[PDB]
Amino acid sequence: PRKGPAPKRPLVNDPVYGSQLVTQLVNKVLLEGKKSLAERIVYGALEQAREKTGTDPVVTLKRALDNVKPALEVRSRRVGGATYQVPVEVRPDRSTTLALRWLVNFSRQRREKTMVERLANEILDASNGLGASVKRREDTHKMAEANRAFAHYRW
Amino acid sequence: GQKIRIRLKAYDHEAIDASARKIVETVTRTGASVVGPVPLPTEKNVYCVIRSPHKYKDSREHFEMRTHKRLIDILDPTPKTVDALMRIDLPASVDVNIQ
Amino acid sequence: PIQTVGRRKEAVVRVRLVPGTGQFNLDGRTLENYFPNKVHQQLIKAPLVTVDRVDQFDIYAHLDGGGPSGQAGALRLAIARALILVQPEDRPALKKAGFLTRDPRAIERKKYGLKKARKAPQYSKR
Amino acid sequence: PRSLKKGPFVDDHLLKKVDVQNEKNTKQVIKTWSRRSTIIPDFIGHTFAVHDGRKHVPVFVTEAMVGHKLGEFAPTRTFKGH
Amino acid sequence: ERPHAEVVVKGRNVEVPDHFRTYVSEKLSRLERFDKTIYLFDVELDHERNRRQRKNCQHVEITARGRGPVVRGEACADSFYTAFESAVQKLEGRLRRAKDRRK
Amino acid sequence: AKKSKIVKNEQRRELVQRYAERRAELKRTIRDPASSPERRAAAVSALQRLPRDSSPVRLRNRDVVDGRPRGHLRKFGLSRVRVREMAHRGELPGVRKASW
Amino acid sequence: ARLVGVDLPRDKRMEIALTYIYGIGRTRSNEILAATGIDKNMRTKDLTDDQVTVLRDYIEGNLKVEGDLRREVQADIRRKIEIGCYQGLRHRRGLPVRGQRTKTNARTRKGPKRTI
RNA sequence: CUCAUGUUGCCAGCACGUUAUGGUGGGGACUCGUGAGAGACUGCCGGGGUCAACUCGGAGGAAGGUGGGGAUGACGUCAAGUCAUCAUGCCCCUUAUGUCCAGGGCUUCACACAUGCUACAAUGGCCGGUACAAAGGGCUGCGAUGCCGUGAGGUGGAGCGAAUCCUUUCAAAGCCGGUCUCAGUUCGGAUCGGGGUCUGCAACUCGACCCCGUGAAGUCGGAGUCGCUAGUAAUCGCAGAUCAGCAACGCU
Repeated sequence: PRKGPAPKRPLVNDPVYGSQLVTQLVNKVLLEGKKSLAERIVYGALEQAREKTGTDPVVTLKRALDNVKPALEVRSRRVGGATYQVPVEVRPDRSTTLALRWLVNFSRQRREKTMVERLANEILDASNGLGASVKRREDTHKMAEANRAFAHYRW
Repeated sequence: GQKIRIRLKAYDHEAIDASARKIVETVTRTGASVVGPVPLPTEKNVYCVIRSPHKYKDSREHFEMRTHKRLIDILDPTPKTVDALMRIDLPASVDVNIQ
Repeated sequence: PIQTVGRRKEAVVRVRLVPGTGQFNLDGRTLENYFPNKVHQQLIKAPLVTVDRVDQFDIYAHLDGGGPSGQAGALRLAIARALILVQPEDRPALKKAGFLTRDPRAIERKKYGLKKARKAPQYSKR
Repeated sequence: PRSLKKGPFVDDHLLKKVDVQNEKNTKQVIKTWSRRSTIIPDFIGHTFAVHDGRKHVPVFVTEAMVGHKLGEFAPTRTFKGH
Repeated sequence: ERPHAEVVVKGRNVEVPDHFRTYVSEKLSRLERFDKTIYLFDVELDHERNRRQRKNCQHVEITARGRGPVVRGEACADSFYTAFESAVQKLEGRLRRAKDRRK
Repeated sequence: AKKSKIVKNEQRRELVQRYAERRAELKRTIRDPASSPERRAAAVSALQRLPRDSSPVRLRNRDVVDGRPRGHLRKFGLSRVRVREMAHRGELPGVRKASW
Repeated sequence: ARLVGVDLPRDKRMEIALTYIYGIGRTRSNEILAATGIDKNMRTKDLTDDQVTVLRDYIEGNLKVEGDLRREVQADIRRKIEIGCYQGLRHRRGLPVRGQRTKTNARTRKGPKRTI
């Protein structure tokens, strides 16, 4: 990208509801091009959410996104014998990307015999304020609090 | 009625179309029923090769011997026309199956 | 008669678009018989969705070539072009979302020295 | 494995020589060049030897050596270790 | 990782009395002494066998692993000793470069 | 490759053209059915009396111009090197560099 | 429960439960099940002494077992190693015997990957 | 995209077979296979811009700012590689370093290096049921249906120099129903002991393949590194030059 960026892709919408955050999620769990498989996994987990909290699953998903979606994060740079971390504001695109990435990949290493359960109950956890996703988000904010001192480079 | 079918084979498209027009002409010379060279497929015998001796298997090249094919169905095979079309002259590049 | 075409990466479909209901018939079956894939159904529906005429225009298809998603894109394409034959006036509001273009993105030639299209062999330095 | 519709591979040289031998009724050490010949129980009397690329090896015969080739009883490669 | 220095000895066609091995293993421990980031050392003996040599009878290439960059040293001489010691010096040049470019 | 080796493959083709015509064929024909005299044929042991060269496994598609016993294309009937060279000189019908 | 020589598990469909005996695999297990006529959607906890006994009679009549099989292999190998076959010599060495790769791989017979 | 072009392939409009079905006449209408030409040329908009290029957002379009990928290696270096594809200057063999012969090897292994795949599982293992791609190969050969074999396999040959015929009217992921219910495990398949098939005169070093029993290491990987910017990567399978049959999981 020494010449300039390319436009970001014309994303699809959710076929059923109309929130493309859903297709963002299914594309980020998509694994070996099995989109309809990941999609029925998705619908099943979302229906678990609906039948387990009486709400529309997309709203509680937004809830969990609001919990774990950061604003400030890290950016490293090797400088002067001790490579420094630097605080950076993080725009909405990368924010959402990173939040969903944490959420998926920490649903992966759970212990529920099945992904439909690991995923869904992890969503419940991040929603109502308990999950390992929230844990790692707090870890990152604490790291930014740590390396506040080095913002002044302004990079 | 009756038919006689020609299946023309060649490698030059210019020349297969040339002899197609010529044969259709000579079929028309008797007022005999003529149809035309229907646009039917062509084989493609392809052969990859390596260029250099003794090594450099990553550098390669391709070659493609096509096979131009044309069907010509002559109706009204008046036996005068049949024995006339048995005796058309052509150059070497084309060959013909008369069946 | 009304007849238009749809082609997406070797996935050809012919179409009969009639002013009846939205009856779908696709080679001796329907959209709920074939296509257990809801994103594909969204693709198949998006032109009638656009014109808000869902269940205003019967469609009859003959599928051949390609796989389900290629056939799906070709289907929605042909349905939109048939809607243009029904009336072109809606066309320049369909380019506003561009549900009309042929997908100019086909599979690539496989190259020599390599493992497929662009995946190179591991440049090993031992 | 040798197919059964074809039967065995008992080759002419030693097959005919051992015909001659059992019709002499006498048994002695007898050399042959064929690793590829299959074994019959009619070889438990004679002693056969085969070449292995360097020289010849003799071998005495047993009941349960049937259905096999003679090369299975010649050492073709020597590896004593490093 | 001191006997972990993966010596690789090689010669395509040269008469090899067993002292080339001695010379080379010792001239490799020579530089093991002062660089601890090393896994493999390939060591090669090659010869042009041309009438009227152009003062290049024996030839040597050496190549060594490292954590990231690798090390590369080529030399050419009339016999074993000038070429081995020359390549050793060129290795030291590459290695001194790399260890000055470490901190 | 070598004159002697091309000569020997040529000899072997002559042998095969002679004897696999019918002599090394009838035994196969009679010994494929399970009505065969195998139980007392000695036709297997008789095919051991024919020369080993009777069998075609000893043949090899060598080029006509060089004798390269490898890299041989039956359609052109040639070593890949000579194939390259001919198509380079433009000396084969309708053959060219293509893409797709 | 107890059988000809292996302690059966509990929560194993019969086709899989019999597979823990040496001379029994999945194909022979299901073949025996088809011969007996019992539903292969069952558990070992719910099995009957009658059925077990007749099964036991059947297999000891028509199928060699653990001990006879180990005995058989021992006999085969002492036989082909006393007549000095090439298989026998490779078994003496401990190297792959069926005409396989030997130089690099076959650690399954060469032991662990012990460095030299 | 306009016109033609009608079978060995489509088959909408029509009439006829009905167990397998475009299967047959009938329409070249849509597809279409094969060829010719228009279409992108910053073509025109208006604000920027030595007013020049160079751009910025537009219309229209199937594509729009070198549509995409291909073919294509400026002069030369690395005395790059091949005197064993081939050609050849010089030196040598000649009673032999030539040459005809069967056997053996190039597959030896206490190890090292490199390339890849098959795995460490529930997105997964197993049976059964349902639909579709592109694509090529073929004659002293590709081989269909029937039946028999567990299954590789089989007498036999219909039809085929082949848009037909062998190529199931061409597939695997996937979908529907149910079980397995997270563990050295219905994961994984090594490895061996035996029962066997085909071709080849000949399956021991040494061939591929089915079946029985076999059930090992492996519980996500170290310092660093490798490849990838779109129909790409990651995954499923197909087809084939060479080839009698094979290590082909390579290569295309």
